Amino acid sequence: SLQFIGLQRRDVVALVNFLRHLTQKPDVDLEAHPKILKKCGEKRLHRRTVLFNELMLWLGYYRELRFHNPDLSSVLEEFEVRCVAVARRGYTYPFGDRGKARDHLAVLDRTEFDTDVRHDAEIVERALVSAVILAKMSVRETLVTAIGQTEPIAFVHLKDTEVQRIEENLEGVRRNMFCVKPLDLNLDRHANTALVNAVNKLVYTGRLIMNVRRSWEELERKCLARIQERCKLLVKELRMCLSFDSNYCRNILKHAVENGDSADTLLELLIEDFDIYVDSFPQS
Amino acid sequence: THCQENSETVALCTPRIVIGNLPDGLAPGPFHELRTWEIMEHMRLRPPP
Amino acid sequence: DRQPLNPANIEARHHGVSDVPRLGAMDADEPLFVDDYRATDDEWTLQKV
Amino acid sequence: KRDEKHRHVVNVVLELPTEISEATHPVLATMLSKYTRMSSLFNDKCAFKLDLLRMVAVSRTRR
Repeated sequence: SLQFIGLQRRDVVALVNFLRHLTQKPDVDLEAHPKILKKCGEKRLHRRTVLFNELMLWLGYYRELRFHNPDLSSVLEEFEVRCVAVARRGYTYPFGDRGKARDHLAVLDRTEFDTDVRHDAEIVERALVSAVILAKMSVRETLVTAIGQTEPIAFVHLKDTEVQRIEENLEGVRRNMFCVKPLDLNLDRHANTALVNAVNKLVYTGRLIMNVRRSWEELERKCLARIQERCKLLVKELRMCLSFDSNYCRNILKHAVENGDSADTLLELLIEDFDIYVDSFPQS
Repeated sequence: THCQENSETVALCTPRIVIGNLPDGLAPGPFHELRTWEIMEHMRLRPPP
Repeated sequence: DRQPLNPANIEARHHGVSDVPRLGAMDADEPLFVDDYRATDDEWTLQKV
Repeated sequence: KRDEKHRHVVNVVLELPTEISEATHPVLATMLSKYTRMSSLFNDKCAFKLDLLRMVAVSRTRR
């Protein structure tokens, strides 16, 4: 459990409870919650102590966020089965020039998840590029031939209101990536060919996966940058005094914190022998 | 050269302002060195300072 | 020791921090205590040279 | 007895001479709390001895 310096018990417990409630919190970024950042001791405490408190807050927030790191196995299975559906529908379609059609159907056939978080967003992007090209071929519409360009990841022949609703839902997932709402099933069968319906469902699921992975990575890198900055500043400040407690604290902060595992080890080291270096931090 | 301009390919032609810009295949490095030796000899700097 | 090292066999050295657990495990085989730094590619080639 | 546990560590584990004690030596005084918690690992004494060496080293480093 986190161990701040100089904070009144009410402030510590409300801060801990906010880190506990993180999933329920819409707009889940600390940068969007200045209610929490000044709780560290802004202008109330000394420089070293407020730096230490803010590093503790960022590190604990990173740990809880990494705990809630979303499992997408359900939507990954849905994506794979939808991709199989799109490939199945695509092979029967009477494309005029079957060569490019079968190339894009092959790349749509091959896509499989390799059980690693980072790879799946990029493989999903490739699969959606192929499927959108295939759907645009089916409706005999133009497509990007300029070299260096690539077909955008866009819905084919969906109505304005449904694209608007889907993009607002995706933005809601962007705000809070823990409450998954894949509920956009509203695709009536009278309009559009079956292939375009399948492609629209597939592109929706793929875009949901990509958005959630992108938001996760951006928050992860923000946390790593902030904790690295805090470690740098606090080491620079502790360097000025050569005592056992000060040297011990500098040695603890000396670790690189550019990985989630390294953040865990730094946090656990700071916690376990907190009572050695505490006297270096003034508590007024 | 052939180049890209707002999603089109276009042709671009510009002058080689100096002799150095000829390719190493068509005017290699050793040729430039020997030409410099010739210039130095013309200036009477063949054994240089 | 026997199996390829997973990223959770490898553990970091705590320089300047009290490190009795690692000091007991000096003759151990599996955890392979390592520094946090990793050698860059260029200095890796220099080491090999 | 905290005194008994600290005495056990200092004499049995650390074999420290009677010249040097927890009350006198300050780095020892701060490390004894952490060393008492490790009830095991007591049979291997060179681990604790080396740790005390490097703790006074980190105390004395002017950098």
